[PDB]
Amino acid sequence: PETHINLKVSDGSSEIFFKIKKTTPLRRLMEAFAKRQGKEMDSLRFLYDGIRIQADQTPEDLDMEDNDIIEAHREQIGG
Amino acid sequence: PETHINLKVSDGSSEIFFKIKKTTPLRRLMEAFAKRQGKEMDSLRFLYDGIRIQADQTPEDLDMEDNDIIEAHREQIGG
Amino acid sequence: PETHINLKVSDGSSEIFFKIKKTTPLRRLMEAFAKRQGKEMDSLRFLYDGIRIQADQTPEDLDMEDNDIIEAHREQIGG
Amino acid sequence: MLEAKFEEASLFKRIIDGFKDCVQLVNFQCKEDGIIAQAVDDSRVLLVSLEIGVEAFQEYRCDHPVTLGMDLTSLSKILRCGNNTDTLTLIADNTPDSIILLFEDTKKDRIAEYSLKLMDIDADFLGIEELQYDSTLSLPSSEFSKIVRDLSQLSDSINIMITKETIKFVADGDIGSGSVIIKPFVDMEHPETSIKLEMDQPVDLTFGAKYLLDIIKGSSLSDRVGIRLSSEAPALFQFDLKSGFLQFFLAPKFND
Amino acid sequence: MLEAKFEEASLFKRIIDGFKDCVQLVNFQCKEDGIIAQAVDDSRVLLVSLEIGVEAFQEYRCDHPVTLGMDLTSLSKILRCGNNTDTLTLIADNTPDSIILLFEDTKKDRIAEYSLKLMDIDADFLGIEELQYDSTLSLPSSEFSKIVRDLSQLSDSINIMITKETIKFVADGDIGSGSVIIKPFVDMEHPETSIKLEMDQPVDLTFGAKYLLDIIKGSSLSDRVGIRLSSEAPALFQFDLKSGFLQFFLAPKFND
Amino acid sequence: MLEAKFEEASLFKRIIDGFKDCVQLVNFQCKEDGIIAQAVDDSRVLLVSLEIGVEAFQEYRCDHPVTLGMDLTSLSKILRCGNNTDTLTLIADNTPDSIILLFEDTKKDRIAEYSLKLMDIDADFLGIEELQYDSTLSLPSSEFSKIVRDLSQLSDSINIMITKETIKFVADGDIGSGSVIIKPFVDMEHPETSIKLEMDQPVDLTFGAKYLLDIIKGSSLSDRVGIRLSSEAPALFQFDLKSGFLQFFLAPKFND
Repeated sequence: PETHINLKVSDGSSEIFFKIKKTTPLRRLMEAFAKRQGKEMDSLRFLYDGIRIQADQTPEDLDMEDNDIIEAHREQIGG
Repeated sequence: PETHINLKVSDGSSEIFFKIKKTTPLRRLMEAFAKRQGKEMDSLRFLYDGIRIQADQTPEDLDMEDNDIIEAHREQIGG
Repeated sequence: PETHINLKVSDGSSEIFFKIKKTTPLRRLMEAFAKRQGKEMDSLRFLYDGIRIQADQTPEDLDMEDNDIIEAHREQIGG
Repeated sequence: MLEAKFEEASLFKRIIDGFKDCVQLVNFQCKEDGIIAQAVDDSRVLLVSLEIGVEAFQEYRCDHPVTLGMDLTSLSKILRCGNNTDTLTLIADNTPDSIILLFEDTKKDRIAEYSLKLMDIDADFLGIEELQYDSTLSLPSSEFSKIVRDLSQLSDSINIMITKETIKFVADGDIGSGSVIIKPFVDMEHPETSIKLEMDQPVDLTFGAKYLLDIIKGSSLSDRVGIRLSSEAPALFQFDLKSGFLQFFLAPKFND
Repeated sequence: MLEAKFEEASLFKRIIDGFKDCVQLVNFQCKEDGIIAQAVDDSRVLLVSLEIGVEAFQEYRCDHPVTLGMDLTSLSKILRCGNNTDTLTLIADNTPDSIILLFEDTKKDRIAEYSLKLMDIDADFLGIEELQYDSTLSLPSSEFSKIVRDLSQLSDSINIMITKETIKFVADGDIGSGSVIIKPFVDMEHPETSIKLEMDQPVDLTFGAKYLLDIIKGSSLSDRVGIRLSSEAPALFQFDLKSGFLQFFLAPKFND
Repeated sequence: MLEAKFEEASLFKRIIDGFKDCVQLVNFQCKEDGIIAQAVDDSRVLLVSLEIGVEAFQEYRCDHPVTLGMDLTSLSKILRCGNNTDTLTLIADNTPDSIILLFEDTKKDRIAEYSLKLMDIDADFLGIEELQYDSTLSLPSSEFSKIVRDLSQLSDSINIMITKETIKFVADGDIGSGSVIIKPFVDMEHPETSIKLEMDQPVDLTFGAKYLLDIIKGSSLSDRVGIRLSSEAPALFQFDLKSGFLQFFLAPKFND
């Protein structure tokens, strides 16, 4: 009954793979990515398969899959 | 939860309004009308909205409404 | 609530009527017929209304009727 | 004077739907012991025979025999006018031009009375004696209906062929062919699904699928169908009612 | 500016289905107290009158009166585009060429927005005052629908005839005739099935069954139908909504 | 020798119904690892591609590859001949003129055997390599079916347009226009209703609604549909089976 999931976070020309438990909020994972880009985590909108996600939620909330991708984008309400 | 109902009894050129409880047999109400006409209550057929009614029944039996009309007609099995 | 059934057993030019209980295996009834023909009961295939029957079964298994017929035929898997 | 009140109003409609696609003008003969009706289709290969005995009625009365000629298209229309909880009574006087169909609710709040003009219909020369048959089967009518509907897609002709323990249905056409083989069996749990076969002589006959497609409409009248086949007479497809039957007699096609 | 959000999205479709088979081009007039619509059919024997009052809406807004000319065939199509749990809002600005129909789910995941081109429709000379009537009945609309569907098979004409305690429906045609007689009654257990009759004058009128066949389509809008008949004006068939009505006014045929 | 016994008899019918309205004559190629089929419609804007892998069968056998040319109209007919609790086996020898379709009940009481004549069908020049796509979405197939049925009433053309978090469907025609906007979301309670979108490049393509109307018939095969769009190749609409898929590749219309 697999407990961990491998996810990728990408912003175009840079990516980072992470392993985390299905039940763990994406917070740390987002902050980690934001750190290595030298950016405010509020500076970034995070998409999963077109869905806008917030640090409060877990892979199982979003019903994520092994090798799923989170895309990180700049700020806009557009956008 | 309204308990009383106002009804009219008519025979063409004369009418009488009455107030009674929904649960009261139309007997007295019919006799009263028949009295002021000087007629036998057996001399008269009593219709409510095309339905032939008998002194035994109550406004709620016939599911009557405030301001409903009872029409009084002469005797026939026709008629 | 009728308990017995009358059945016929035929092989073409000879027949035997039998009465038996609805709940009695057709064994004895088949052996009896086979005896009077001077034949092995294994020498004979027994049909009821096109259905192949075995000595193990009862009129009620086959849901038989008063005056139903069992036909006795020679041996073949055809046939 | 005819007065016939149906046990169940929907029964008559079920009966007429049973054969309105075979023949459209039929004489119903009412007698003191029930109603019978017979008609041959235009090509004269199919005879429909109806018997509704007295026990199908809640109440029955026929003083003198009367003949009611009806267009089954018209009749069918009037029969749609019936609530399922309603009562249907047929009324006609002696030498009528009209049959009255009278639908009634228990309360008698809604009285529907239809009066249908009768027709002059020639019903002559209807010969009917069933020689003994080579074979008799019975099976569920829905099964038979399905077999016919299925095979009729391949061919205008369905062959029925009967042997010691086998009933085979065969249609062969342009796109290909199909055979349905069935075996007599009994299942003592649910006995109404059984297949039973009495074969004195083996038989092999072909029938026009267009006619079979009409005959199977008898399925609304009963669970089972009896099929009687002989190599030298019309085949019998019979649907039983409580107190009567609907029979269809069908000429086999010639073996070219 | 028109903004009308329906209490129940399916209601508008039900309304339009109610009369799209009578008239096909209608002007909907939106005012500060609701929506009304009136149209006469081509032969000018039938007037449809619609009133949807403000209380049919979850939310209603009409700053200045607007006229929305619609082909009910087109409108009907767009109305099929609606999930039952969806919200329907009508939106139009002042002097529009378009009505917007906006379907929305609670989550706002699926937003369907239709924009229908309006039409120039002549709606002139629509006289409407209902003289007092000789008789008023009401009954279940399904009952009435059934009576009309049944009788319309016998004739192009249905006669309604009212007497002291009797409503009689009569169709007489080629194949024969039919009469449905009904009696006013109340059943205090299930009161919605009652038949009630106020007869001041007895009446006897004939109507074209083809029109009645359209009028009965109002049955999807309400349980009961009110029928108002007079010997000297068009008959009224009325279906009530919560906050409004669908009326059909029908010219009687002439007594030849 | 081909022998393929279906896990569920109704599956094959479901598959054929999935695409019989796109193409009518198709070659089914049977190989040792399953069945594939490809066909282009007459206007050559639509390619249907079928793969039924070995795991769809209770029992599978193909000694040497065989080609079964079938009229899907005929095949469809034979497939109606199947009870839901029945077993379906495809049987063909090497270099056949016929495919046998063999329907069987557990009891083996009713054996239906159909034999369909094969056809010579030209299936040449079928190029198939899917460049990477600009965008991939998936959604419930019934939702997509509804969107297409709805919009197809307004226009012969449906535009699909994809942006960062938005899928927009647009039909614009004589009577007016309609847009359905949908948003990717997940609902972790009932996850099968989710909408997921991978957009590398934004895309904007128009398709003939008549073809979409056929493609959506794939909905009987699966809950979800995958749509792959690129600005420079045919679009992919994919329905998955357990062990295979039904693909439809559709040429976008030209931007006039």
